[PDB]
Amino acid sequence: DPTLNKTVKIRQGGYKGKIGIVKEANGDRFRVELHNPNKTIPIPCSF
Amino acid sequence: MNAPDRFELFILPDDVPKLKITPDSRVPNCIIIKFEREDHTLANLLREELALYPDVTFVAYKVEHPLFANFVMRLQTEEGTRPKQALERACASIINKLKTLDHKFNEEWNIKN
Amino acid sequence: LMDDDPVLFNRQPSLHKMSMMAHRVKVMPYSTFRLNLSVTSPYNADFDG
Amino acid sequence: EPKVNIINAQDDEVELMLSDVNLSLANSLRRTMLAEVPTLAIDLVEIKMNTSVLADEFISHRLGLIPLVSEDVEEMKYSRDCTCEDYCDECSVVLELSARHEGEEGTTDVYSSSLIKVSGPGNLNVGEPVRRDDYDQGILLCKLRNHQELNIRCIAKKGIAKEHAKWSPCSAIAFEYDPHNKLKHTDFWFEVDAKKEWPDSKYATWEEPPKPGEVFDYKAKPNRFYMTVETTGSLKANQVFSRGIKTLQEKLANVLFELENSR
Amino acid sequence: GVKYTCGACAHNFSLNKSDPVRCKECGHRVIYKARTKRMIQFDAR
Amino acid sequence: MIIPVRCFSCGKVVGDKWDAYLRLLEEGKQEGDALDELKLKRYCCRRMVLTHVDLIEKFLRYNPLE
Amino acid sequence: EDSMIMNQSSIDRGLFRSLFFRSYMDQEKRFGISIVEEFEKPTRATTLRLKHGTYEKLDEDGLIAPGVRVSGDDIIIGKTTPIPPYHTKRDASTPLRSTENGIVDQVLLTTNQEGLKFVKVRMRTTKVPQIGDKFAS
RNA sequence: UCGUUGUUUUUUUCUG
Ligand SMILES: [Mg+2]
Ligand SMILES: [Zn+2]
Ligand SMILES: [Zn+2]
Ligand SMILES: [Zn+2]
Repeated sequence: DPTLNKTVKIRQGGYKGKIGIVKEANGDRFRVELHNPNKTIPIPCSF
Repeated sequence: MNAPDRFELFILPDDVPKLKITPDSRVPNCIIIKFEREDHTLANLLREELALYPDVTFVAYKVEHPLFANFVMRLQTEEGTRPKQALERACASIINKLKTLDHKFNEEWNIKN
Repeated sequence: LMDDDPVLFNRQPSLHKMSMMAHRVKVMPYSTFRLNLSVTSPYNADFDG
Repeated sequence: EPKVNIINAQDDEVELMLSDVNLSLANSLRRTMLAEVPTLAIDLVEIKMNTSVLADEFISHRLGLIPLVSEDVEEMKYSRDCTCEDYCDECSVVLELSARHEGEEGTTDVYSSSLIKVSGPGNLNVGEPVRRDDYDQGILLCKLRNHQELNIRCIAKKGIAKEHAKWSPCSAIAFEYDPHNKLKHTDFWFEVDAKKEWPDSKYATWEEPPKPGEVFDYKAKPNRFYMTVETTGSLKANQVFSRGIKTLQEKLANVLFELENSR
Repeated sequence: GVKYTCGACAHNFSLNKSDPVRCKECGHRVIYKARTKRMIQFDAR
Repeated sequence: MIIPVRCFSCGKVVGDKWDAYLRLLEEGKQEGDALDELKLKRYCCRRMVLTHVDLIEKFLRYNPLE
Repeated sequence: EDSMIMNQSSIDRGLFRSLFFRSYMDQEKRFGISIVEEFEKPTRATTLRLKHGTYEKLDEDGLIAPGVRVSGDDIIIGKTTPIPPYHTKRDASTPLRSTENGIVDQVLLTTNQEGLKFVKVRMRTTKVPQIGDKFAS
């Protein structure tokens, strides 16, 4: 996966419409940190 | 850092049902209700109503831990009626009461203004 | 570290053997250890920091 | 059976009398009004450029708290469950503000009024920041000096006060019953006597005082509550009342549906 | 290609990492990197 | 630093009332009177208008970076 | 036992909410008239012993611009020291503390007493009162 | 391409 460290948004879920940047992309489950609070959250690659 | 999300308090996750019912073996005609994403706002209201009915022997509940938004309700009606029927009766009665109150308040406000 | 695990628990200074016992874990949110108010006595501990 | 008697009414507040209902009912109504009456408030601020003396988070927070006219919010879907990728115009409203001070002197005062609706699921009467009056500039957001500029592009969504206090439409809900303590739910701390040290409630006139020789009644129950309501202006007091009632009703309906569907 | 700013004159300019670190217009010796172009978000909470 | 938006305690909006409070102050009316005329009865709010210290004007006095 | 319950809505309205500023300081070190230390973004091929974090937020000039977000284990400054004899460069970065997060606020760049490049980074963030905090009358 | 390492030495003001 050469698609790391690029800003990514979320479309479905509880954090819909929030900006973020990929941090870890092991596979099928991306952990993107949220810019608004000081937290990180996981989310599958489809959302 | 370890703070729980504020949106988890009311948005029930799919995997867990809103309401879970269990029987209480120690005595007959008694069940234990495991609610979710609720607090005193609803539990107290339901309890006050159910206590007024004559055919209900024991109605109780408790908010186990405030950091978790759910409560459990213990209800046992005499053999005449299954507890679930009493529960739904209480729900319907409260809904009717609220509708009546809304009608009356609308009238009062209209005449007031 | 999952529920019901037994974990030691100490307060410094540990004067007497009651100053450190083994509890049962119960994972909860937020960032503070939590105790039953009774068991402070042996720890001679208060929640003032 | 339940009865209401509004005493003094107004757009923002209501002082009413509600009797012949379980104390649990009135208290649950108060809680639901304070907590579970959805409204609209800012939920995403993008500072395209700032030069004020105030931290970006500071301004974002201040914006979050400003009351919005959320009259028709009932008709807006929750952004969480709205199907549209990103935010459609039917699960959100977009407000934009950009005020700049110019000239070497003076100090501009960015007011809540400067916020201007850009989109929104029209013609729904939602989004416009609330104003006391015609000329009321509104809240004070910041002050700007020479060569200082601010450019933000806010977003609003429908949320319940449970999630955050910014969605609370009710300011403070008074509440009381038995001003004469005839039910004896309380014992009055006193140095000399209970009467000559304790001020009487403002509703003392509305109920007859207990007679001197009267005996305690034990089957009496609370029957009259004297609750006042106030709002931020984001919703009319009467609308808040009806909406809390509706929310409680539909929540109970959901509970009943779950119960019957368990089988 | 990197934007900058002075602390007294407050006039923007840029450096190629080779020019001595001074203000181009008033010769001042203090500079700050200007705000990035990326977008910023806040929950406003 | 700047007048708060809402009364932490209850929630009644107070932020917009700062200017009017000052204005009433300049013309000699005592603080209690000014608070009354603004219709601030619950002291949970009154504590704020009465005991806010304004600092942003102090910050402005510094020539901005830009 | 000296523990206190605080209204949550008071927090939500910003009771006792506070700012927080942290400053990181670094500068070029002159290891020789012809041998000095430079601020720049290193490349894995050209350097050795790079930090486990990520450098992506670094600019081309070796610094991070204000207004960007950072976090723990995030390299906010890229400094490379020449290796005493290619691939003759070793890291001298200044990673952010693993346990702190915030928003880069203001980068200060100038020359030290000796004319070497002199940098400073000030991150800021807001501390929300919560359980476990301390208060006193 | 797994792998993948980050100082000491004092002094100081603090916390229970
Ligand atoms: Mg102690
Ligand atoms: Zn939508
Ligand atoms: Zn200059
Ligand atoms: Zn108040």
